[PDB]
Amino acid sequence: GLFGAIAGFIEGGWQGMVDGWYGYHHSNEQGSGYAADKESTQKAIDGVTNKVNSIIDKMNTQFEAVGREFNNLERRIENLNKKMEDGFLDVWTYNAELLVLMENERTLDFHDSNVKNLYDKVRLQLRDNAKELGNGCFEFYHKCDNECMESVRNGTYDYPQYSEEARLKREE
Amino acid sequence: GLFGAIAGFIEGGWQGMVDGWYGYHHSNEQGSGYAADKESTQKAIDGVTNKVNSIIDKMNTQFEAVGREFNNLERRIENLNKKMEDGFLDVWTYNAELLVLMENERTLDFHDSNVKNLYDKVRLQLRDNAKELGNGCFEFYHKCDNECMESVRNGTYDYPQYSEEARLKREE
Amino acid sequence: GLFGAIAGFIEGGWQGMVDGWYGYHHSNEQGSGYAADKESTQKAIDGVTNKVNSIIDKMNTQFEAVGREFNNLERRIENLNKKMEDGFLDVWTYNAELLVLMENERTLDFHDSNVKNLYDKVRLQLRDNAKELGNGCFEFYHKCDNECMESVRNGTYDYPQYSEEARLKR
Amino acid sequence: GDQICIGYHANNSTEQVDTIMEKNVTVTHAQDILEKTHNGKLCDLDGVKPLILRDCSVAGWLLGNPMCDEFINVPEWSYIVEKANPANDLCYPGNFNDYEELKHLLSRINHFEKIQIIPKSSWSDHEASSGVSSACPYQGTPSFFRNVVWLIKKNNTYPTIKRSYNNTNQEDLLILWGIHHSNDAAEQTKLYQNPTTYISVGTSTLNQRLVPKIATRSKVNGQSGRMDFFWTILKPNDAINFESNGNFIAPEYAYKIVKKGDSAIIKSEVEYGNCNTKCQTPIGAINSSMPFHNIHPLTIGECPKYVKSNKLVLATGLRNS
Amino acid sequence: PGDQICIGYHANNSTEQVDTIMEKNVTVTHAQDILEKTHNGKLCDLDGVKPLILRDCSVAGWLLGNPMCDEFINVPEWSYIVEKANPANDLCYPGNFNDYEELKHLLSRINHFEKIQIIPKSSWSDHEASSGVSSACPYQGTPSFFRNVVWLIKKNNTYPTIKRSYNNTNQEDLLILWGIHHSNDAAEQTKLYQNPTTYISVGTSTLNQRLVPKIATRSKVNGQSGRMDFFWTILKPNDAINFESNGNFIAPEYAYKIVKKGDSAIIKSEVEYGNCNTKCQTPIGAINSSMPFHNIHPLTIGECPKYVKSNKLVLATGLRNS
Amino acid sequence: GDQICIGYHANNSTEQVDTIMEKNVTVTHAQDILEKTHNGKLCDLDGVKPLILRDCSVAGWLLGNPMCDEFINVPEWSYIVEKANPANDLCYPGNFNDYEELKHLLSRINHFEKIQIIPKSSWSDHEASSGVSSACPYQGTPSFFRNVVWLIKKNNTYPTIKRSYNNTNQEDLLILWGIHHSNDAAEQTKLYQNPTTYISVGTSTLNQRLVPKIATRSKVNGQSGRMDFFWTILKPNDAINFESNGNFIAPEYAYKIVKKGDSAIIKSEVEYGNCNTKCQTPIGAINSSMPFHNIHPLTIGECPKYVKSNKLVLATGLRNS
Ligand SMILES: *[C@@H]1O[C@H](CO)[C@@H](O[C@@H]2O[C@H](CO)[C@@H](O)[C@H](O)[C@H]2NC(C)=O)[C@H](O)[C@H]1NC(C)=O
Ligand SMILES: *[C@@H]1O[C@H](CO)[C@@H](O[C@@H]2O[C@H](CO)[C@@H](O)[C@H](O)[C@H]2NC(C)=O)[C@H](O)[C@H]1NC(C)=O
Ligand SMILES: *[C@@H]1O[C@H](CO)[C@@H](O)[C@H](O)[C@H]1NC(C)=O
Ligand SMILES: *[C@@H]1O[C@H](CO)[C@@H](O)[C@H](O)[C@H]1NC(C)=O
Ligand SMILES: *[C@@H]1O[C@H](CO)[C@@H](O)[C@H](O)[C@H]1NC(C)=O
Ligand SMILES: *[C@@H]1O[C@H](CO)[C@@H](O)[C@H](O)[C@H]1NC(C)=O
Repeated sequence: GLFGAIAGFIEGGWQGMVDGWYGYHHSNEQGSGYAADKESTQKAIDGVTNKVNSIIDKMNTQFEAVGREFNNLERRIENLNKKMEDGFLDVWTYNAELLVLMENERTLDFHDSNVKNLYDKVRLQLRDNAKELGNGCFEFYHKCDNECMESVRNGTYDYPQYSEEARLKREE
Repeated sequence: GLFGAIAGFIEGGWQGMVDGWYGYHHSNEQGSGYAADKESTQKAIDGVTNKVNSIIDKMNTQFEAVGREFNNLERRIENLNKKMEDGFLDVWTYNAELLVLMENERTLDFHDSNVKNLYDKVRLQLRDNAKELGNGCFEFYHKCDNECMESVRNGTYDYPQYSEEARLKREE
Repeated sequence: GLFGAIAGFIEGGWQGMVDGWYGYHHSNEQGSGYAADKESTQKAIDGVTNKVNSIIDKMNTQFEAVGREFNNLERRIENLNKKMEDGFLDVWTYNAELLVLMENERTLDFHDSNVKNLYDKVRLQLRDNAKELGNGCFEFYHKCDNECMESVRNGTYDYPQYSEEARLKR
Repeated sequence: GDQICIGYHANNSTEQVDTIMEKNVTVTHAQDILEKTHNGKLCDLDGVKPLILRDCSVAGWLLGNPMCDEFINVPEWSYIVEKANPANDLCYPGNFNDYEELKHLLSRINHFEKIQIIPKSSWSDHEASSGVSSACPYQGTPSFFRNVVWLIKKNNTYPTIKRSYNNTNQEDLLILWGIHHSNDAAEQTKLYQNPTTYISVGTSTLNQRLVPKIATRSKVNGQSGRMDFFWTILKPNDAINFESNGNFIAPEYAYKIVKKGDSAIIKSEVEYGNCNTKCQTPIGAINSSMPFHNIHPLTIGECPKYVKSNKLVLATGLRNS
Repeated sequence: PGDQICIGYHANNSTEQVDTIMEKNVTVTHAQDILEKTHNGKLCDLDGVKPLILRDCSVAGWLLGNPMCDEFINVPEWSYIVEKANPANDLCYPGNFNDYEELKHLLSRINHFEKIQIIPKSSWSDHEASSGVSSACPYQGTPSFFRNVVWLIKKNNTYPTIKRSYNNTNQEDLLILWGIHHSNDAAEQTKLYQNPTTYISVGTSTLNQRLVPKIATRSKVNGQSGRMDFFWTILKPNDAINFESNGNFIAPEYAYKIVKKGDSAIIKSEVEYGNCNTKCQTPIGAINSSMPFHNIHPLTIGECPKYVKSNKLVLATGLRNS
Repeated sequence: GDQICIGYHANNSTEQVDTIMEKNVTVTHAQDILEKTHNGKLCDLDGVKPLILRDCSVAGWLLGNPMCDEFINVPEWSYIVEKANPANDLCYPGNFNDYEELKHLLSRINHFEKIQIIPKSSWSDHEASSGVSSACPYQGTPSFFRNVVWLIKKNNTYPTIKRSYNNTNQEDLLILWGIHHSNDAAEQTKLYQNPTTYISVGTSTLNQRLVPKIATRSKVNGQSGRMDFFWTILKPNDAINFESNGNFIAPEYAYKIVKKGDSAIIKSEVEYGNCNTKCQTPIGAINSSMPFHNIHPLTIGECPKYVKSNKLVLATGLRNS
């Protein structure tokens, strides 16, 4: 959508992931398996939970209609009562409906932004050390073990350590 | 703008572009011109129509403003009736205006994001075979003849095809 | 942060910078310190302000409540008149509270984007001439004195010059 | 080096829009959604012509003021037009009781059939004519509301009146009557014999007693006497029972409510248009397809939605240079 | 040439769609429905408190004691009141209930009455207390009358002037009802009361009423062409009410103690009881829900989801899967 | 090697904003737009002092309840202040008719000017100074409303009053009057002689007829007797016409309506503060350039807009570390 990640450079999602909303999938010699981003699947569930809770609270004080009766010589005021209560019911229906439409869109793009930002989080961590295929993936110039792939996620990453078999592997 | 493409890195728009909303400009020997992006323009006239239709749909219910008459000793209720209708016209006038005002800013940012997803798309396709001017432009490290230009615009661009030739100018 | 500049790719802000909202921190041959993008910040101060004025200006027309009295056999219309004044009070409170919330987010992301749209503007000028440290910084492959640095900020950094100094490390 | 650039559209447009953050932004494409235009004329509504009361009020009309003869029998209408201040309303000063509450009843009614529930002729112990006042001139000659009779003693005697009318019709039925307020004992004696007087009216719903207020008041249209008129809706198969011994202003004609449905009463000085429209406004009609309008708040028929702004333009295109 | 890492997102088998401004029907991973669309078409206790279901009586018919409502002569604390659109038992005898909607409105503010006897039917020594009844108000076939008010008649061809006071020596407010009888002609006036010129005055620190029968000829209704007009007052604790009349008086016998004020409601419903229980009620049925919104009906009583005019209202909680 | 970093501001701010997705975002700069502050005094409004009714109700003031005499010849006011339940309302119990309507007329009036219209001494065949009661004591001594006169029979007779007054001023004219209901036929005779009385008032507009209601009522202010006052607005060049043969509470002083404009009756227990203000609310005045306030829904003057919220700050600068 707006941040070109979900269904952007990345054309689809992964049926195979189920531990969380966003994450990484690794395909190395020492194994293969999926893994979820605890630190960023959490940030988003929290944010989206505030959305849902702030929308309900914002609405919990809308008009509350009340029955009122009038006699056949108060038809003017009965019609005034009527057009009033409908009018508010409409003002609050328009409110609810559109608040939902608006925040739905923002919620999607919020997921877009979250995915792209994750890609950049890693992309900056490796630089030249890995190649950008262009469809959501990083092709390691070297060989990364399972304690190294979980280091790109761990938060920091041994580039000075790994820089060595990277230039070496680059020339050819 | 807000994704820094329209009137951002790409200084201005092309008077010369008339077959769409966003497009490419190329220049090589056979020569140069404009070919508007097919799919990403359609994606916009599809998803902006809907926006303009969504606003006319979320607005068909409004306040039925009726005249009511009151006599000389009913000044209180009459004044309540006037205040009620003023109040309702005011609320819906706000609603209509703010909705427009917020979806205008949204729309603008939507075009601005559609361009930064086009540019980004080419950038990831081209890799190092080309130089990023930062103008919204790429100068090729090889020879791109038209079947090559339609290759960039197609999303069919073969990287290894011109890869060897590319790296020579990068060095010298 | 929606655009990721703040505060994802830059961990924290700058207690040290005062001249504006967004700027640069540079350590070089003569030392280190902060200078500010006087004109970038200014576009935001321009925009944020107009936005405030507009938000205020959508409310200058609102609902004004009135003291109306009723007697002991007019309890129905007294009731009606109460539910209608409360009715509008709730509606405009909803509108102001919600608008302030909605745009507060747009204003926070606004600053986020602004920053990213600056880091992009520097990355685009330097290119092969420096490392992307990845924390908001750049390690220069070459040596950079002030007209050189004050030039990346000017918006004009004559890249073709320093190109050879960088070729040497790689 | 060969080049490829990504860029966007720009054109000859000067259409503007606004933002919460920036005003008057020139854009390449826009859609104006606000209709700001109307003919300056009142017109038919779905091929049904309005009732245009000229200078009559509705009381003027339903009571039958002698200047209101234009509207003695009226065809089906879509809506009604009044001036803010019709000169022909009550030809003889007094009150129309529950007047606004009736006007409103009348705005759900598209047609009346006028009928004679009690013929003038049939007053035989009382004097039905004269009957008239200079406050109510017809062709310059003293007259009185047509749909109603100002009854007067005959041969110096006013025998108690007892009438009935029983509604043997399909439809509901609007009935008007009234009471004369004299100015002193003499006038009370000259017109009806009896010094102490009442009028009692009765239906299944109604049960009223009216006693004349014989006082002196200041002159209005030359008269300082008063007439208080009253109405009801007589259902099918109820009957209205009259009884009075003076000061009784009797119904002659009544109205069958024959077509109910959406109608309206609007104040406007604007001439008839001689056109047709689906949407109408006190200041002229609206033929639009826009979503919004800012013509007037009071509108009749299927219309754009009203809004108070002068400018409502939606951005459909990107920033322009 | 492998050893590659990838960044990506969740997907599942979900058809749950949401709408947005620029797009409709967008299947997403997870969503949260927020609209209650569903009700049990039955009226219930709220909560553990049964409503007052007037069946076919109106509120008028109930307070006056229309003989066909004896069912409600003694009645416990209620949560809300349920009246049909058109109760067939209102006033057995034709006429008027003065200030009826103002009284109806007081009721919505009241949870419990306590009928008491303020002027015993047996305290009318020099008038005829037990002979006023109508074939318009029938109980068990036999002619009867409203049970809370007494239609006094002349006793042995004489109707002396009445002067009864009653002192509210209770702690609570009293709803007091009384009436006037409009007869059809002098003859009938003569039959029921001797006196031809008649009045009714009622006093209280607040009330200052004078009523004179309009002896006149009216269309028959329920067989009766005469009329009764009723009137009511709240008599405060320590206040006192004085009646005075020489005929046409429909005296109080039973008046009601307002023992409990709360949030109630008269609602119009054709739907009937269900021995169930809820904490939110609607004219067309009840609501057990956790939603924040509902589209059942605009009128509710009790803790309720707020009302909206929408068929569909769902929050996109996940991302746009495929 | 040499380095350059891009970054952003962070100060010593402690200010919080809110968003749909997060509460309490501490922020670099934030403008507060909600006023939460009032000097809890009632003030002048743009240089005009309000009318502090102290313990008098509107009714006790216009009728002139003896205990209210501080309001005899009141100067221009900007708005009017009543307590919730004033003690001095009607000294002699009864009703004030169309009370709530009249008050509404006052929210549009800034100044009256009392003018004697029927002078006390002009009553020559009736008793002018005998109408006093302990229900309205003045300085201990039994007294009465100072703007109306309680007429008593003279020499055991009550000849039919006929007095007319014509409005020869430029201004609308507020006129009040009353009727007294006796307790029993005895009292009726003692006060007024005539067993059956009436008051009729007329104008071009008004056609009223009051008749006393005799009855037994609980004592209020040690009086079982009740008084119903009535009012009308007499337009210029029209005339009021009074007739009565008993129970009449005649007018003496009446109110020239000399200044119209925005005004208001507010109920407030708060005392004056000898201060000025552009904006005034029942719990206190507001001096504030904020767009919005928190204070009270009812305000008068040039004021911010009311909103129920307890916090309304707009984010201005960036998220803060
Ligand atoms: C009130 O008194 C005034 C004057 O005392 C009366 O006005 C006169 O009316 C006639 C026209 O009807 C003319 O002689 C003048 O136009 C009036 N007077 C002045 C001074 O211009 C008026 O008629 C009286 N109104 C009533 C109801 O008595
Ligand atoms: C009804 O009766 C009560 C007492 O039985 C009256 O009570 C008056 O005032 C106080 C109230 O606490 C009593 O102590 C007094 O003894 C009572 N006054 C008199 C004169 O008896 C009450 O006023 C009576 N109702 C009316 C309308 O008088
Ligand atoms: C926008 O344009 C209108 C139309 O001429 C102009 O009058 C107004 O001042 C402009 N608003 C601003 C902020 O420039
Ligand atoms: C949404 O889906 C439904 C099928 O349940 C269909 O009725 C509707 O037309 C769709 N909406 C749009 C805008 O096409
Ligand atoms: C009205 O007339 C018809 C027969 O003429 C009948 O249904 C009904 O009995 C009559 N009712 C009255 C009140 O006269
Ligand atoms: C925001 O912070 C304040 C503490 O001053 C507190 O009153 C409020 O409950 C907080 N809200 C949330 C959602 O944490």
